[PDB]
Formats: sequence, C-alpha cells, structure tokens
Amino acid sequence: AYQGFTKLGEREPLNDIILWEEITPTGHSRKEYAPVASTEYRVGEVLKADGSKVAAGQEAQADSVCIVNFYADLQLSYHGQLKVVGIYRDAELKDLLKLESGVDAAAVKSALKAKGIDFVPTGL
Amino acid sequence: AYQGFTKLGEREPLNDIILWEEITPTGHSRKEYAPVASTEYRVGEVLKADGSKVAAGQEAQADSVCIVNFYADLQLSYHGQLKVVGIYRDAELKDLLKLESGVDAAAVKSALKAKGIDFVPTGL
Amino acid sequence: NELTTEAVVRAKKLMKIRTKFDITREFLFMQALKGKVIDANGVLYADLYKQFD
Amino acid sequence: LTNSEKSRFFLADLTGEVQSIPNTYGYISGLGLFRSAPQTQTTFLMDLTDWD
Amino acid sequence: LTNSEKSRFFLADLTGEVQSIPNTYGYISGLGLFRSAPQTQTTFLMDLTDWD
Repeated sequence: AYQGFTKLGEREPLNDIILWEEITPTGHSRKEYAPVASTEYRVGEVLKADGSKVAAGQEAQADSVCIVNFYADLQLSYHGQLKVVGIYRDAELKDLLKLESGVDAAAVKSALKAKGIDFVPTGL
Repeated sequence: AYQGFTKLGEREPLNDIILWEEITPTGHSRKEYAPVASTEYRVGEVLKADGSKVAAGQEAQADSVCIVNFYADLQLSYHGQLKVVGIYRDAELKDLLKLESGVDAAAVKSALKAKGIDFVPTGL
Repeated sequence: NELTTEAVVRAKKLMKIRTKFDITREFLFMQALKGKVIDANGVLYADLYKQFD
Repeated sequence: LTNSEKSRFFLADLTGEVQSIPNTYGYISGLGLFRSAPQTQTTFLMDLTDWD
Repeated sequence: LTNSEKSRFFLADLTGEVQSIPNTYGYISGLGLFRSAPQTQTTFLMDLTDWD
C-alpha cells in the first residue's frame, strides 16, 4: 500500500474458554444482558451488572465474563443474536480474561471466585 | 436494537462512463493525482488540480472526472493501484456525474466543456 | 469458503497435549540427570544426594 | 457460503438475487396496423384526386 | 477467489497459509538413559547394604 503494509485484522477469540459449567435445562451459569450502545463485546471480558465493562477501581462489581463477540454498530452478535450473554455463576473457565486497563486481575478474580467461578491455570 | 434490517451496502460505480477518448501510447486524456489524506474517490466525481473534490463556489476550478474507486483508509484503489486517475483532456463521457452538495451542475459542465470533455445524454 | 471440522480441532488438541507431556518428560529427565528432581514450579520431590548420603 | 459481515473468518450464505425488471407495453405494436414501406429517398410525395 | 478487502462486490485471491510451529528440544529423552519401572504402588523402598 502507501505505507508498505496492510493488516486485515486479528481473528476475534472463540468460545473455548468454558471448561465446566452447570448444565441445567434453562441455563444455570448463563445470564442474558442487553448491549450498551456503541459497546463492542468479545469473549473473555468481565462485565458489570448493567452490561458495561469493569473499569479501573470498580473491580468489585465483576458480574460476569462475556462469551460472545457482539458487534456494536449493527446491533447483532457473533452468532446473529440480539443479546449479549455472559457466564455469571459457578463454572470453571480458562483464565484468558480480557481486562480493560488499570483493572488488576487479582481483585477481579477474587470477586468472581466468591460467585463460584474458578479459573484453571492456562499456559502458552 | 437490531432495528429490523441490515444493509451491507451499495455497489460502487463501475468505470463505464467513457464512451470515446483520445487514446495514445500514454494517457493523453487521463492524468494521475496524488491522493489527498482521508479522501474517498468514486467513479464520476469531479476533481480539482490539487486532487480534492469540487465544492460549492469552486465549479470553475473543475479539472477532471475520476474514473477509479479509491479507499481512504486502505490508501489503495479498487484495482490495487497507488494513485487516483481522472479524465481531463478531450473525451466523451456519460452524463452520470457525482457532484457535492450545492454544486452547480451547469457550471461544472461548462468548465469541463472548455477543456474538451463532452457529456452524451444518458437516459433512464 | 471451507468450514472447520470437529475432527481437525480434536486432532489439534490431542497433539498439543502429547507435545506438552513430551516436553515435560524431557524437562523432568534433565532435572533427574542434574541430581535433584525439582518440579517446574520449584517443588522438591527427591533429593538424591541426601537420600543416598 | 461467501463470508460473514464484518469478519473474514466466518461464513454466511448468499441465498440468491431478487431481480426487479421494468415493465413495457406493446399493445399497439402488437395490433399490427401499420404496413412497412421501405424507400430510398428522404422524402416522398402523394397525389390527391377527387371528382366530386 | 474470495471477497475483496473493502468491497463486497469485488474479488481477490487467497494465495495460501503460512504456519509458525514452536520449536521443541528433544535430546535427553533421545539418549534413552532411564529405564521404565512400572509400579503397582504409590511408593517404593530400597535396601542399602555396605561393608568395609
């Protein structure tokens, strides 16, 4: 190009972070959110109660972690569904968390641990 | 909010407005431009000498009719070319032109007529 | 326009698991050759020099 | 199976096209009233005669 | 033949794929020094007898 390089984009993460979860018929660990406007969601980010992301300081909220790749502009999602869903109850997940900036991980994990979410150590 | 529909987009105009032009070993009727930053070119858009679009009040400064589709963020044309080109010398083009807001079409036509470009009436 | 198959992902995961265990076994064998069997985390499991005096 | 929207790593299905063609009328031309009279010159003349 | 980078009505070419496999060092396990001793218990004992 006129810069010698063009990047078409990293692939968004897949929903492989779930290792164990309750398999109740109506969904035990899955909770349904509604997109905040102009907000992009990817699998692995910690979400507050009102669908928003956890920022610096407010690590205590940490309601759930997203498991879908919602696209904000067209209001649709990774699999074509109108809502964003996260894991918010007892489950075991890989610690591939996406945290904003300033949000330490120890406080976020401790808040999630009190809610039954366990993080299996992952390695690469 | 999925407001009902998703429009993926409309096809950009194809380079088919050229009916006749003085073709030589080189580009007698076509000239090259250095693209302006954050500027998108489509086929049939009138350009000035510096390479920007003709705005209101600048109709007499019309220089050429763009015949390639340029992507501002990619900085490449739709043909994988590095520079934008347009027809400025004697030629016959279709009446389909893409002018900006408040641009006098008749004033642009007279300016391009003096340089040698004529516009065959097109109908539908 | 080709979709991925479950078999491909399966094969990838099992191959990665075998590779991980192989490299871990190599590391453990090297540690045993050194003289003390220390885990990658640093946990001591066998001090041969004090066992055999 | 072309590509997904806003992602080059997922696939969606191009089910098809919906063509929308304009409508044309041909009743009078189908009536076949006019007779073809080919000619070589650009103008022609006729004689008008009336005993009355 | 796949969709173009910035247009859904123009095409491009997918030349192929390149891979970057991480490198692993297997040398000690290739020497074959350790002998397999399968066991049916969680621990084993040995007797150390010596004389002077």
